[PDB]
Amino acid sequence: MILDVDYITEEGKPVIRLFKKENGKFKIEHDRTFRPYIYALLRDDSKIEEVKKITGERHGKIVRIVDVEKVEKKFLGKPITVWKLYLEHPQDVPTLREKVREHPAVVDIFEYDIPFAKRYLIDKGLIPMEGEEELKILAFDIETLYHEGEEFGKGPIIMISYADENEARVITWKNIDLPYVESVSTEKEMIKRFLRIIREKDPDIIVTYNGDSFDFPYLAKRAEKLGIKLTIGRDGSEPKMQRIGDMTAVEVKGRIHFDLYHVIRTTINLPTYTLEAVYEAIFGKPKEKVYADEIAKAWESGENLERVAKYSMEDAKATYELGKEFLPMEIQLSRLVGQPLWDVSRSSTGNLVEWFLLRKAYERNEVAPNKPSEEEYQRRLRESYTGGFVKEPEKGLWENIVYLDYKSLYPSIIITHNVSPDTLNLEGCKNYDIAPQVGHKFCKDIPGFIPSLLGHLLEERQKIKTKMKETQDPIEKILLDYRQKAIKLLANSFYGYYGYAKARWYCKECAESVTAWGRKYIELVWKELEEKFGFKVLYIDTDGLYATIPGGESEEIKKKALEFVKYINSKLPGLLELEYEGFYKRGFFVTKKRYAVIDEEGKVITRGLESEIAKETQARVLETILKHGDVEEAVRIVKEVIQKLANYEIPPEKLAPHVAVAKKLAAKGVKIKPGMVIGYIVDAEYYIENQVLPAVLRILEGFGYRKEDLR
Ligand SMILES: [Mn+2]
Ligand SMILES: [Mn+2]
Repeated sequence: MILDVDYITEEGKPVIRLFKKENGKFKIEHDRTFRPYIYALLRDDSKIEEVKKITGERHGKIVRIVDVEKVEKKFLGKPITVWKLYLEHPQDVPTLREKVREHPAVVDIFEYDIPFAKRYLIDKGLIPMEGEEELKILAFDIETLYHEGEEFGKGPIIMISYADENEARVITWKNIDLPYVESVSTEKEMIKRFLRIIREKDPDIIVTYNGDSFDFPYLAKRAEKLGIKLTIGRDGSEPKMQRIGDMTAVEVKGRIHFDLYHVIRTTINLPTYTLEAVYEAIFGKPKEKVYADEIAKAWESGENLERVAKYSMEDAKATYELGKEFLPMEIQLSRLVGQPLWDVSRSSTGNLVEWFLLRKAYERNEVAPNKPSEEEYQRRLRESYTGGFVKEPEKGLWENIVYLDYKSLYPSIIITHNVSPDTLNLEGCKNYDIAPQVGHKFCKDIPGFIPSLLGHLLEERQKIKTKMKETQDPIEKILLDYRQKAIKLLANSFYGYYGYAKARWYCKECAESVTAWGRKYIELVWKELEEKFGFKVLYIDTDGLYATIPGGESEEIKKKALEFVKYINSKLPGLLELEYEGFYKRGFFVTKKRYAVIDEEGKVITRGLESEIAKETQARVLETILKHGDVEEAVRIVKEVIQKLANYEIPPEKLAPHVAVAKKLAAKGVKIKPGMVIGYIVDAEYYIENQVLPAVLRILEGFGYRKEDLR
């Protein structure tokens, strides 16, 4: 197996190193028969002897242009010949190139900014995390004392916890009568246990949580000070900070520092991403947090520290557990992409796709277009591309509603009309379809670079969804489940790619035509659904829509629906396809992205809607409409409220303005600052107006009523 790749310089020369993991062995391969490079497009290959002499001048030394044999590739489909001008060090590159696009004989230069080790795995076809070796996973978190003010690292490290598959400890330097804490004389020794531990344990992957930004550099700052090498890599070297997106990461030699944070912050969209926030969302249970309740430590070394311990063993076990979960996704994106996980982990899906293409461009012998200049890229931030539908809803309480899904509408549009910058209004094609409203024309005589790739992603995703339904090893099954969810994440992000400012394969027209092609099928389904099948369409949304037959009998609407889906697929082109998503006993659609519904089994989904006078009231409202089908009873419920408020009869309990009550807490040494737990309590025109009404008032526009009377 592979884990990583980087290069060292052994004097004026670059060397690739491979961290392989191999049958309980761990090691290093250095390869030195590999060299840096770029392409030059040329005026007349004849110059070749003129455009080699190009000198540089780096480090107080002379860069030059080593060996330069001629090659034949393809660009956007078109065969085209060019000059592979090789080099010596990948740093000879940033110093050579400008001299070259600035030479009269050269038209363009290409692939001039690919990091070396990345260029290495792609050109040699190597894929990281490939095997099926048992990686050793270890997670850890640390706990501090946020001093009176803010330096970062004046607060000692109160605790150091860690976790894995056998246990989860906490290492600390105070006394705590717990079976899973380990006490050690000082904070110097705490750090040492930790080091000795990663030594006995020796993990291949170390999992943290915002350890990039916190756990790791806190540790460092707090040792460049206490006289202790953070001997954490496998070559017995310390964690090292590395540049990435503008923010700043930590690679750890021989092991893989995988920082949960950057990874979660993607799949499931989330209000906040506190560990607790995250830990809940994915397996339910709950946690505990908002601190500086470290009083247990500070003078006032009162117990309760027993509490705090519990919490560290927690920060970890949680961290470990999400890691085990969110990790296979990333192992897989790394695998599809052909790059390394400390890397893969830290890049937008936008980017994973780009490496997905640099790699599929080498494999099929196609020069990669260059990234955008600052200017071409300045434009792009120019907006408004164009995304499909959202038309307004047939208002009203409806019942026996049916929801119809498009099986991956965009990956499907792209594949079917061969939408691609490289098929785009290409000259003299003989076969071609035309983008609905904007006339862009995508040729059809030849697959299209992204279309064939996408088609192949979708085709391998079916071989996995299919093999699963067949498998009894539950190990193979979850693993396959992983392969698929990744291909899926990836296949689904090409749309946005086309729209990406920095995509090398930018093509806003490819993006407009999909969106637009998107509108035409929706409609069509919408027509057909209403005309040929007598349904009233209730509300369309970018991939699908809700429908029914007013007053219609319910296990008929289902069956007419079922029926209509097989009617339509036969009318839809290539691989466009609708599917039957769900049946909801009732629902109503206020407007654009506000609406609600409940299924045959009492569950309520609502997006766009949702104090405790409102909370309790907006919900009684909801029950009545959904569960008991009644609009009156609920106004009948806003009323018996707008009136217990102007009558004044409701527990002083459902109310829990800012700033304002660090107005009495000022006695308790309660030196509150914008980061201290506070679940604090706080008109008539209020409660009824700034409060109750707006929260029951959106739902209701939906039936026309209005604040007045309501009052
Ligand atoms: Mn790496
Ligand atoms: Mn923590």
